[PDB]
Amino acid sequence: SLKHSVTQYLEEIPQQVQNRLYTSPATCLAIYRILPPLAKFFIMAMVFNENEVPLLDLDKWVNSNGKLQFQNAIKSMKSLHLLIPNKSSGTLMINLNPTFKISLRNALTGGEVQNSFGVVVEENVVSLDLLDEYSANKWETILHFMVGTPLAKIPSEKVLNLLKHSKLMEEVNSTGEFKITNEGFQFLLQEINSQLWTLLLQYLKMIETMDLVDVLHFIFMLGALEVGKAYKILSETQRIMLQDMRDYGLVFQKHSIFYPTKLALMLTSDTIPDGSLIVETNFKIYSYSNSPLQIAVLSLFVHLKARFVNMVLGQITRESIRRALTNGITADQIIAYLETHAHPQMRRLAEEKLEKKLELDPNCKEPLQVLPPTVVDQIRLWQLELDRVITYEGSLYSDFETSQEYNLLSKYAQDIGVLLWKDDKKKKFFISKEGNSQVLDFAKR
Amino acid sequence: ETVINAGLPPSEFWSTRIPLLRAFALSTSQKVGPYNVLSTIKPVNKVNVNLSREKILNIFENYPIVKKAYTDNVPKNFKEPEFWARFFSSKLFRKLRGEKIMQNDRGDVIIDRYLTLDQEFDRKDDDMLLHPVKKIIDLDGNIQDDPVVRGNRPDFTMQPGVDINGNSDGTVDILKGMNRLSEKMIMALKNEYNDERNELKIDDLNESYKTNYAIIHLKRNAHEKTTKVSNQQMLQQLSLVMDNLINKLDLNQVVPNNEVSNKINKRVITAIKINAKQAKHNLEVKSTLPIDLLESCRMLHTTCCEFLKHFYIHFQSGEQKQASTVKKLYNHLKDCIEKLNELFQDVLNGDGESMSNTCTAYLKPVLNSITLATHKYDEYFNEYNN
Amino acid sequence: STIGKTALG
Amino acid sequence: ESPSLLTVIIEIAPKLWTTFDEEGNEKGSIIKVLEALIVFLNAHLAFNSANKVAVIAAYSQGIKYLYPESTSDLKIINSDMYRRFRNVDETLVEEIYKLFELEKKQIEQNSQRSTLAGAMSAGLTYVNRISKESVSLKSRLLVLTCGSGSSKDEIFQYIPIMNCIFSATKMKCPIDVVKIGGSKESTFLQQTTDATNGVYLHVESTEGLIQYLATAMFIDPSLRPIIVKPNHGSVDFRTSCYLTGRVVAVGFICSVCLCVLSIIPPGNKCPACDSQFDEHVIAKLKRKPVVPR
Amino acid sequence: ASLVASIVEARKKRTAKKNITPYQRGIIRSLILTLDCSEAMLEKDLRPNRHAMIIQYAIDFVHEFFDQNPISQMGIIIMRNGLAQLVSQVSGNPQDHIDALKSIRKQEPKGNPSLQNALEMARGLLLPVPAHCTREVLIVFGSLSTTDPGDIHQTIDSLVSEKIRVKVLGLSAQVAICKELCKATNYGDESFYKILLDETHLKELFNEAVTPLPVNKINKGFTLVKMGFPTRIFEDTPTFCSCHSKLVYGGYFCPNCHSKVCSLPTVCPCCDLMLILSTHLARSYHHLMPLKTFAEVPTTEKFRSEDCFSCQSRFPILLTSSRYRCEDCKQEFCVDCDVFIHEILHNCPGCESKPV
Amino acid sequence: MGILDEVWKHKLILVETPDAQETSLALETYRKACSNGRGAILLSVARGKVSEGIDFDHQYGRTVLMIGIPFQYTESRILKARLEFMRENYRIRENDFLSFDAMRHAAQCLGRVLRGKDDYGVMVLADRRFSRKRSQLPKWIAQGLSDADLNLSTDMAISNTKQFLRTMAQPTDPKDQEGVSVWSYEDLIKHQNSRK
Ligand SMILES: [Zn+2]
Ligand SMILES: [Zn+2]
Ligand SMILES: [Zn+2]
Ligand SMILES: [Zn+2]
Ligand SMILES: [Zn+2]
Repeated sequence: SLKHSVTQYLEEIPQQVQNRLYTSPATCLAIYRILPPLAKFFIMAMVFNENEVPLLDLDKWVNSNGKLQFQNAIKSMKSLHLLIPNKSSGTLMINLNPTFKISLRNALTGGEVQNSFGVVVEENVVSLDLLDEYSANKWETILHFMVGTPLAKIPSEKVLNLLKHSKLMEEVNSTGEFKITNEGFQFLLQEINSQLWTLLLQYLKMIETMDLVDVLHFIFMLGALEVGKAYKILSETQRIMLQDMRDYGLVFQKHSIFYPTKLALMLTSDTIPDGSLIVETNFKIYSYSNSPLQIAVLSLFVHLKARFVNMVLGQITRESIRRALTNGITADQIIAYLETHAHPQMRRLAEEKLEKKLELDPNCKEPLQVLPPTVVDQIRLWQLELDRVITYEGSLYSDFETSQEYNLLSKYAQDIGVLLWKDDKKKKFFISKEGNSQVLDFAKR
Repeated sequence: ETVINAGLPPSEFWSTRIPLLRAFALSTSQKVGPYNVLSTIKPVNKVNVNLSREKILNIFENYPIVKKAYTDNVPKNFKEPEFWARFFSSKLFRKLRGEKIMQNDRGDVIIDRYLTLDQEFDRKDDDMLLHPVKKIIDLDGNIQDDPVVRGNRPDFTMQPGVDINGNSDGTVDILKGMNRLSEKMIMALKNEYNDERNELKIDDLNESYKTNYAIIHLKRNAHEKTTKVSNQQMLQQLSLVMDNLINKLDLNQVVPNNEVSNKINKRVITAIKINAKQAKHNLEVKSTLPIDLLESCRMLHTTCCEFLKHFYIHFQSGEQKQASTVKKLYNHLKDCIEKLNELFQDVLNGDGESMSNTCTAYLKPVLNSITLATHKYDEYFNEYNN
Repeated sequence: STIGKTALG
Repeated sequence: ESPSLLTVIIEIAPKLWTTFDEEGNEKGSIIKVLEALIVFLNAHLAFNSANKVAVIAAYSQGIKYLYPESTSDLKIINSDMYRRFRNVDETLVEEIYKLFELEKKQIEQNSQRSTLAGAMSAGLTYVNRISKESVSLKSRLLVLTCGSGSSKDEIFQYIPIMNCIFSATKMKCPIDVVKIGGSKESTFLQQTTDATNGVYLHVESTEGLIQYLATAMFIDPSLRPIIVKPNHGSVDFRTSCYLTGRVVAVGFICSVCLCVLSIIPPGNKCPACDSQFDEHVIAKLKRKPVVPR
Repeated sequence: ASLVASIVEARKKRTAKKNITPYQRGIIRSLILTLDCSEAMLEKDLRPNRHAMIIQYAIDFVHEFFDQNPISQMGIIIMRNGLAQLVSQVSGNPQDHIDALKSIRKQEPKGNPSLQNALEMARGLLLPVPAHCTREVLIVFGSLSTTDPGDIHQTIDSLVSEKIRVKVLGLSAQVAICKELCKATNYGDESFYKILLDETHLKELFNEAVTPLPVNKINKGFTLVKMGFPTRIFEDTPTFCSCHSKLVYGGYFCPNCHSKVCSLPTVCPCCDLMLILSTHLARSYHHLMPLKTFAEVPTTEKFRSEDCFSCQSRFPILLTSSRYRCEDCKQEFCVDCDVFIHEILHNCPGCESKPV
Repeated sequence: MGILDEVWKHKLILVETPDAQETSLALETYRKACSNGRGAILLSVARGKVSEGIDFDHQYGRTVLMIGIPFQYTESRILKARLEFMRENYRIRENDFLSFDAMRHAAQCLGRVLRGKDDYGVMVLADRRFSRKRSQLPKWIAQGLSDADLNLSTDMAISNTKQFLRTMAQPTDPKDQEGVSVWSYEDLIKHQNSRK
């Protein structure tokens, strides 16, 4: 999703801002890697040629089969203003952005880069001992607060405010606490790379007047830096934002010099299993997860009963699923988490059942199911219980002198999509509270 | 197409299709092996038993007596279906399949009359089967090796069962039937269509079989395809590149100039356009010609290729006597050239030259091949003959 | 698994 | 949308490059190709972070690996260069620096045959280990050769190169060839490119080689089917006769050792397998066409 | 102890591979594949049933057989209902044979097998084949008894007269007639009758038959075969094909009669000279001159280098050095290269690098 | 019962008969069917004439089925008189001799399967009473008999037979029998020197 979500954010950026962004070669290289593979082919060809190339020739470059990919590639390039079209003498010529072209060329070859990539100090630090531990602790702490489980350490105020403003992990002052919404659980399910960009993108939106271009340049530059190998401390806005990243764990400072963190390398791009669990027809759960986070996240919708060093065992109960649904989690997410973390034994047994079913009747094909059907059905049914009775807020209109007026009002309410119930025999109809003002205004006129 | 209007000899047509003809012949000239047909029939009060034409033929082949009974009664005594009902309800059927002959049952009045003939046939068959046996496995000599031995007679357990009256029980009769049936099957296999010494020798103690595969060592010395600087210069060049690399390497200079870059791009695009012109057209492919005309073109091409194949076969046969046949093939080949030209003229006046170009292109390669064959034949004929 | 289908009756 | 390994086989023989430099106005043109290659590798590395790079050199006395440096430092590139590209570039420049020194030491030694075939075989083996180690990377092969220098013989180079085609086809690994020489095209390398869905290119002048590599050679295996090969030449898939040494359209092969022969060999014996041939069969082949008397 | 166990196990396995000599093998061959489709195939010894596994592996054998040997032709026969039924004419097109096997999938085996009927049909099929071609029959027998209409011993003598070699892959147990047929037709060799012992062994037996068989010294078949190499022709307008009389955009022009053929390698439909490309001949060269097997270096002796010559993979330090050197060039190689350099790649990288 | 009908599908059925020549013809047909691949089954008597001399080796004998212990007719005056005389004179128990007589005739039939060492065949002793008479078999037959195979059922024997026949058809490594099961001239000389 990063290959698309990050692209969408860049497209929304104004053209003038995008042109400024292309100044730094490091950002250009990152923006080069996010484009579709076919876009990479065309862009690289145009980097080393300082001349206009007609669009027809680029079309000829592609085969008949891959016409659809070409259409997507050109649209993506045009969206980001990478390709500037020019119409003259009845010819449609396309050229690369001079700022992007020069910066990208400088990155590939040896040339002035205005120290965009930073400067090496030749002071390496063991990663498996300190940087990795520091990165895990910071990510472990922030995630623990998100899940809601108690933890003595508290995330910094700046990150706490961002989460409060952020849609995920909604906080209610009246309740006096912070709770996980549907988006919050989705964030937990998403991998580390998706989670990191999820927070980073929100921070970029929140920041107003720290220049946006400066922040984006540092973030893209951060990916270029490799684990360890501190670099000398760069705009003033970058320095303060660097401190913010340090609170997030993306960067480690000894107090002078900042060591890039492993998460920074993961930020560049992608790259029995831990966290897997077994679900029985008896509704028991046994998770082979020793990580403290895995136990906490499971406890959100599972009634934990005991734990060993090797694994944690619990059971799904009406209380556990009811609690999760009340928080805001959907039953679809609950099954998704259980299935993705299925134990290999469950997968092997499910495959055997599928093979036997196919042998009995290969004509009919059904999807492979890892979890037992009964457990999934019970969880879905429990969700249906919450929506057993539906309540709407609105007003009821009746006692109409003429049937024509009632019909016109009912038709108008339905058109604007605010009619909840109607009955011609009684000449009554109930509308939603949101549309009450609109209906009243229409009645007056 | 190739023998009615073309006039090619019918015999010549099958010359190049021998393998197909042989396969078709063998699809009906092979028969299944002998087997105990009657033992497969199970009656399964009313009982339904099924028969098949192949089953009927097998019964006749294995048991001539049934065939002799059948042939007489085919139209004369009664219709065929009634025969099988009588036969399966008769004692002859029981005897043939080796079932013990129980006390006289209903059987069949007519079929039972052939029991004496069947017994006579069995005796004749037994006499035919009887023949001298290899002395290694002969058992008659073993019992007769001491003709004067008159030891104690063996108990009844070592003799065929007998009834109270002393008559034979009848089990030996069915046992002999099994032997006769097996011998009949094995002997029928051997149709018109020192040895013991080798078997007795123990093979495991003989010398192990040794492979005699050939070995070849090919010479890797082949002729080169057929339609220098001094050492000091190499050292100077090596030093120059060595000095240049160490001194300084500028990757920025790698960028080309404006004019040279345009020339390089133009050449690449030009080649791509030529290649792209081929890759767009690299179930039958759609044809612009009408279906009726296309089918006619297919017929003309198919017959033209057949003529060329036969002509080359005779031309390359390397036999002088083939000259007489070659002449006719050559004359037929020449006529096809006129037909191709005639068809083009018909298309010219039929389609108004609109489809003539398409039709000519479709049949161009075959026409080129045919004219080449005539030129090759004519050139060889001219010089060699006179 | 039949959950969303109309209840029998 | 997956990583693609790129293996470069570059033939650096002083005899070949010296002849090319002497024939052309430019001197020391090898530097131009070398520097252009470094940019090409950087371009490949910029296409995707996951993918790797490998360079193999075929010098006079054997073959060496320019990259990666064997497990068993001069400054030549700009220090500010991106570290990912700098690591590959620095090691490659150091290895070629050492390799040229070894060639200078071995200049007195004389090599009567090329070693391009060995490098191609080595490159395929490197591709195999990468696929085995990771389970999931596409592979590609690029060959740089010089044809300006005269070649004493090339028939010995047919079987080894031809075998590589089958090996490359089994892994579905395209092999591309870029030639810098006087002759427009070869016969073995061109067959290799077209037999495995690869790009063949010939350039008269070293200058501007980056444009050629970036436009034509820069076709990753991920999008091979949708791109059109710029190659314009057509291979014949023919081989020269054993005795005459000329390309044969219609010829004879002995069933024993499978060697081509334009005409019946003298003595009714194969030059290769030293096996006699029945007089009757050869007489049948020699039969003149049947003609009316 | 596991690591040393693997080495000694490899050495024992490598012992069978130590002996290799360039035996002369017939590159051009004609193989008639006979498959048993009888009641014995309904047994569930090979899951799901013998018929399914044999047919499936036959498809793989067809693909492998035509990839290693491009010039060879093949035919398919099946024993069913006590008769030999032809399912594909002897030809050189792998697609036709693959399609024929695919159709046989649904057919339910029944009846008894008949070796004589299959052999007589195979004998007829191998008659039109040219003399230089080496006749070959590969029977996949699954039953234990054979019902023939005649004396099968006569057919065995006839096969020897026609120089036909029969390879039998039994499924259950040895059979007296099958052993005699293989031994008599293979110049007394008893190693051409093999009975598998599990599902895995079947694939190895099928793959072994792909390679050409050696010929005996006494047998003589030396001869020349006329052939030509056509040139691929690109045309804007499609033209009729002489082979199938169908519209195809491209094809190969014959160098004798200029007739176009859709695909290669096949006998020209007009001048009946086998058209082939240089690559088809190349694929079979490695059989003529196989690469000599590598011998593991002793641990005591020194090593040439710390990394593999070809793939540059460090040899693990480990008991016994895991280094294999080629005799001709004396350059060490790793285990991965040793298998690769003798299965897929057919030329030692060091040997080509060595300058003569 | 129709059991022979199912047998006819797989093998020709030959039966020994009192006539000597007819039995010889049956043997000729039985041998021919075995050699040509048709397959045949020979029904004979353990104490009959076929057991005394006719060797059923290699393809001829691949399985031998002993339908019961070939006991002598106990209620025979000659046998009873001989047993009494033997007991009084040579001190041999009546039961011991009867088992001795039965086992010798079963052993001889079993031993006709093998001609050499490469030959293989499966011997079946189908009877309840054979279980406790293993020690009375010839030493070489007993050595090949296993404790597990001492009391078997039809299903177990068939499964055991299928595995055995499949294994025995595989090629045997020459090194396994190079100098243990068979001796060359060099091996024989080496063994002779070792004894001295
Ligand atoms: Zn030869
Ligand atoms: Zn065709
Ligand atoms: Zn032709
Ligand atoms: Zn290696
Ligand atoms: Zn070597």
